[PDB]
Amino acid sequence: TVEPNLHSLITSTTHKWIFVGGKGGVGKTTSSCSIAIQMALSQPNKQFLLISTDPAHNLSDAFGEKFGKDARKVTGMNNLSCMEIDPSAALKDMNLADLTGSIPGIDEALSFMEVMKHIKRQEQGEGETFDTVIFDTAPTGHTLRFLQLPNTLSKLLEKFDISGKLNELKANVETIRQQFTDPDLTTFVCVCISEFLSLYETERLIQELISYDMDVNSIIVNQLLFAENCKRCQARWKMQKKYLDQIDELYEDFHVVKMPLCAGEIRGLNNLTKFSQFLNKEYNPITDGKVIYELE
Amino acid sequence: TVEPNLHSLITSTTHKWIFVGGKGGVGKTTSSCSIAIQMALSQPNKQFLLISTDPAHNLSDAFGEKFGKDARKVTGMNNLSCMEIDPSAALKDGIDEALSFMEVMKHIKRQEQETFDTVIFDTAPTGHTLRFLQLPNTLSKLLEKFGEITNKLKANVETIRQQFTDPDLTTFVCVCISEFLSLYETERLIQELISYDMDVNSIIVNQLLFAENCKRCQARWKMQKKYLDQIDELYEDFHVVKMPLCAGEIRGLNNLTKFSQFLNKEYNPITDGKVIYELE
Amino acid sequence: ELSKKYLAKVKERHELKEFNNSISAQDNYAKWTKNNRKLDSLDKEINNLKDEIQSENKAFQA
Amino acid sequence: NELSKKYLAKVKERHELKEFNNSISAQDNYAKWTKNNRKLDSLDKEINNLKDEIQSENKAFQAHLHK
Ligand SMILES: [Zn+2]
Repeated sequence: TVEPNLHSLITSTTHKWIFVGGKGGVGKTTSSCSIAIQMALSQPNKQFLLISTDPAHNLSDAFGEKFGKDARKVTGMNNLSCMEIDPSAALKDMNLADLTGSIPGIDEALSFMEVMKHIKRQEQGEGETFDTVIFDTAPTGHTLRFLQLPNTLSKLLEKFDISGKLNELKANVETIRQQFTDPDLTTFVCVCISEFLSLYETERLIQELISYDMDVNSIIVNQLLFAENCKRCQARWKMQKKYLDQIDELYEDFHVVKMPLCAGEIRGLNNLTKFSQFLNKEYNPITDGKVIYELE
Repeated sequence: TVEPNLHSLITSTTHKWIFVGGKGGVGKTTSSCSIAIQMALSQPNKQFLLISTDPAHNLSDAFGEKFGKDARKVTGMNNLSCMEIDPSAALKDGIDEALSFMEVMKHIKRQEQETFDTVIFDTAPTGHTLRFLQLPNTLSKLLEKFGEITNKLKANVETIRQQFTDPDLTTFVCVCISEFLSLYETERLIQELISYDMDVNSIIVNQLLFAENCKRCQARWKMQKKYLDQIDELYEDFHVVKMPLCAGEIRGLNNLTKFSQFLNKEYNPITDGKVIYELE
Repeated sequence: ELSKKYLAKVKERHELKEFNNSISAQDNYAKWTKNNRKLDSLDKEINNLKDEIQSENKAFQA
Repeated sequence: NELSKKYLAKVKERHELKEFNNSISAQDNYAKWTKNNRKLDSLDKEINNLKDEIQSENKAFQAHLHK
């Protein structure tokens, strides 16, 4: 059977790349911090990096300290560091928009190659290399489009200063793909809430991911009430569970982990650590309720 | 100077077609019933028809009585009737949508042959009901290309196109809740509608808490208002009407009428709160 | 042979759609979504047979 | 190419807008963000229209060329 938690992931020694994403007020950034905190704690021997391309600068806001292009150890953790970067800025600095955009996946590839440069620059200079990276992906756009590039890139090469850089990109991207398509090296974690639109958007995300040969076995469902353990909340929960029952039927072989709603916003290492444990061991509204209330 | 309610619409004597739609658990069907109830009460002289292509058969569920292909007066109302039809079935009986829609128009005129003054469409939550709306453009282009053959060897639909692009005859009412996805989906709906030259000035925002008048609810409301403030900036010239969340599901004429008044006169969490609680 | 198997999948795809639009994605979301997956699968097949069909034609000139 | 010099000009603008809109949070900025989305669609529409004028212009020249 398939456990409704991330434990196998959280304790995984093979994975070098964990992608976390979802669209909406779904609580993406908090999930990314939880996942990164859990792995870090569970694997003190390995050094982790959490990076966010989200423009809103959510990491600094979540941990309560300032992060940037320069990797910093999050205060209170000796194995976890954070980076917040703007890939569009990184492009604008260096930089035919018609010629680029005309083909799908080129614009994203150039944006991504900038974040890879930043990472290896943080590893070289300091001398501290990261064992596993957690990407908090932008809530909008399609970030992984560059994964189907080589296929559509080598197909447009056969028929057809410029030629070189293109084939070079094809090469780099294929080298990456060899990583991102290995389920033991790389996986994607979807974040949704139980409501129709989020669940639809989440399905399409999964499909797109499968089309890139990206491994996705994991879905985090946030903001669940578990009200039966306020007449308004009670009703809302009745709906959340309506879809919950069907999510479980839709992805059977997925780890679909159910996360409790917390009033107000979760911030700071302490609250995050206390909350992030429900990714490793499934939250139980009966026993764990006290933990949730004390965060308020 | 644009009121956050539907009163102008509800009391409108010009409108023959009101379309209501939105995707999700947004509360579409309840809005459609409210709008229809309000007009009916406010205009006792006119006869109204509320029809739903939603497969779930939500009308019968909302009013608590059985409806079907045959128009029935909703018990308790002498000016309002209901139809629930499946355009697929009728079908078997922009081109795909057009053929589906022409079937509902046939049903309507068949029920009249008592004529209805104004029709309220509860549109399907999925797909696009109005690709037909784009059709009288596309269908008249079928007739422009058709008549092109005659010279070698319509106005009936044209006046329909004119009626659908006439803001005084026809309008669309969007239903959303204040959350990102619903609001995005609602924007795109509006744009698509504008592209058909369909008039949409009206957005109903459902399931609002107004909590400040439960720590969980309080927080949720803080978000709802976050987006609410921006909705107001996004569509200024729209009537964006804010509807209170009601615990449990609203059903039956009574509860519906009591709830539907907040479309005509904006709900006030301060004064109107008692009305909401008594429904729960 | 081939050209018949195409026309039959276009029929199947059609029948599925007509059905999926007879059910509520809200209430039935599990089933509904499964059906959506199948529809995409068929659209991928139909557009595979169109290719095969027009291909063995263009090549038939020999 | 009074026409063509526009196609590149508006393709540049469209590009710059996108780069910007992706520097802002649709969650926090949703009012502005959406406005920008509207403009982007407006430009894409002007882009495809120009693309078609060219196709229509060059087909008109090659007609005069045949005649
Ligand atoms: Zn509550």
